[PDB]
Amino acid sequence: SMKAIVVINLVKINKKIIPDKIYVYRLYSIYRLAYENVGIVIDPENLIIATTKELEYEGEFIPEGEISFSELRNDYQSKLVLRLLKENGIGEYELSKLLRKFRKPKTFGDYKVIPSVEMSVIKHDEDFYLVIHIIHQIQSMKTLWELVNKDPKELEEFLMTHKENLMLKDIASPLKTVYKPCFEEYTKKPKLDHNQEIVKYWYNYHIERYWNTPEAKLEFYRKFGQVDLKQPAILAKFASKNYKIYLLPQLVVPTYNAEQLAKEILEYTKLMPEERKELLENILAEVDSDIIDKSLSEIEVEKIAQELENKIRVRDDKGNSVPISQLLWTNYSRKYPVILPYEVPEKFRKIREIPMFIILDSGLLADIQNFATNEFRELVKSMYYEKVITEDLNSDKGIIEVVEQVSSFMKGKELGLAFIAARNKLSSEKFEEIKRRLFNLNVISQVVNEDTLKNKRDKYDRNRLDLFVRHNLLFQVLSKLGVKYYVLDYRFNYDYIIGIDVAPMKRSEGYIGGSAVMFDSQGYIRKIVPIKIGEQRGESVDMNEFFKEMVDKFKEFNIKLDNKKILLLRDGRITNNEEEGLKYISEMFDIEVVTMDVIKNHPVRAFANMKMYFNLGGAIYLIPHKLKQAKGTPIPIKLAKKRIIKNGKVEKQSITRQDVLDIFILTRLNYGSISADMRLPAPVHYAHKFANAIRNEWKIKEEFLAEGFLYFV
Repeated sequence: SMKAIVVINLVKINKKIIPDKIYVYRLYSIYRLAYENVGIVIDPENLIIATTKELEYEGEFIPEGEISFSELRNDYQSKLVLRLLKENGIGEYELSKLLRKFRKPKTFGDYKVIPSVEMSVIKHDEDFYLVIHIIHQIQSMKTLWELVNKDPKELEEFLMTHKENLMLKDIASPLKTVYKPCFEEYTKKPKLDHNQEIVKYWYNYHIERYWNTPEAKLEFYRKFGQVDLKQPAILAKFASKNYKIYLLPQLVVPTYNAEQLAKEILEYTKLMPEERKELLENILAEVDSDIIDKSLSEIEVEKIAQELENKIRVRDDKGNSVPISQLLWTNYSRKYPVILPYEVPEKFRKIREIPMFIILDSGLLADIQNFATNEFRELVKSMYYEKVITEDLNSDKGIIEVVEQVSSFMKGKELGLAFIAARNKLSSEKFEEIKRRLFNLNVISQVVNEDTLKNKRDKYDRNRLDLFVRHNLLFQVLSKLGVKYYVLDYRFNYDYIIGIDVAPMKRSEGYIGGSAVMFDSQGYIRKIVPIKIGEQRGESVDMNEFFKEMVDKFKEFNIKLDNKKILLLRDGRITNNEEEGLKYISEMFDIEVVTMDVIKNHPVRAFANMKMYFNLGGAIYLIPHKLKQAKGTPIPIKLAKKRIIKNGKVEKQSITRQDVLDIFILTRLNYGSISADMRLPAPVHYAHKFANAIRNEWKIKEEFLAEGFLYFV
């Protein structure tokens, strides 16, 4: 509706920081060289660096003469300023220390939460601003070897389960270098080696090279103890940035980027808008430099109308239509609400019966178990516009028994449904395993955990789940079956909106390069597809082949893209290779391709909890929704470098209010997912979920995927 002024985590930089003279040069590393000479890297390819000091290099190089700050493209101007700020004592190291004077590290169990600041420079129009963003690292205070109780057959299990986010810090090194453990390509098997020679060698290596003194040696042995030959070596690589290094679990600790991922921890890392604001002001007061302003910048933003919140609606079997946003005599019954779909996969027309499974975690108290089955019984009834299984879902043996019992009742059946009540304690892995295995049996499942069961009860009937939750449970199940249970009072100015995800994996007669999810201009998901690709030549995915297969695959699925207008999106920035690949598919098929960078991982924060969007540095930041329950500061989606591709030609465009509206709508298609945390446009979000399921061994039922069944979500 109206505009508003909000404080953001940027502070104006004084122009007196701009360097008088810049020196261009053409040829440890080139990045470190540029850095040591108080400069940056211009052309990573042609090894072109720009320095503000007299280049000192005992190697070959040709000075490309001097240059002025005005000639550098914006990106490099900001990068050069970032480096200059560091020279005045304003860097992540210094300011992270200042932050910890106010927000101290805190330990939970064996883990320590470490606050620090991530810094960058943004050029708004003619000015430069320093972005100071508070983040957190989660570091084990126990070595990986100690964490797994020195058991080889527990260590490998650890690596596999935390594979996606686990990093390992070599605390036995003065550089505390961080690594990423290597894995058996296309698998979850970590690359380990029980060769005692490897272990002895690298263990001794640390001592010889870093603590070669009686005193340092003593401390080393006090801290890590003698070499444990029973531990295998971990093949890994640098986390920063092809080399591969060996690590000893006895000398490394697991580390995690909090923002990239328990309960008590999660809390501590979530900072309310006012807390971040204050902490930043504290750091600013402690910074004894005039090179940057002393207060945080404010910016005028555009609010988003409450009306744009009611464009998605559902209806009952009568004639009532209400938008997703939630006395009568019948309000006493446990009957679930009635939802009348706008579209139902034609598949259900033929289907005979649909077996119904109620899976109860034996760990749940009897009364919780009874509550759940009664909730599920009513959910299935409304589901229509029974086998009860009780086992120890927190044990591998219980899960195996469930699958066996269900497979036995599903033979000769086309589709089944499983409603699962489980304790909150189950690992993410066990939940995923349960769901994937049931699906191999053509059984779609819906999980309701103990937390929802105990804390979301209707105020007027404690033996009934909340009305809000009930609607969303019904929405979730319906979406898993490809049902168009809602209608969008909006039309996208595109033929199709497509989300893609690039993640190489190998499957039985497949070798898949990624996925793609398609929605029509009406806001309905229609097709979900894997993107088969041949073996890669160079260390890079051939996007021309990728997109060509995307188009051909959709055709196999009954949708021809050539001659149409589509919005194509991915998680993050559109790479040069992806643009080429898109120019390729544009000319070859006469596809008018509109695309842009959709960035969820950036450091910019607006200290207000409300829906809005604003232009900063040429990019648009959009907060799709405010935090209604959880603690924390909203994370904006960053939109930038929009472009149009016609007949193989690229024309850089400008982001419009309409574009922000589209992204906004696409972000509101969460399909019942309680606790709206989907920070990405639905097409992209689901593409990523599908790519994940394929990498996790989920069966690929093209029959279901062709009707938009989100069964893996």
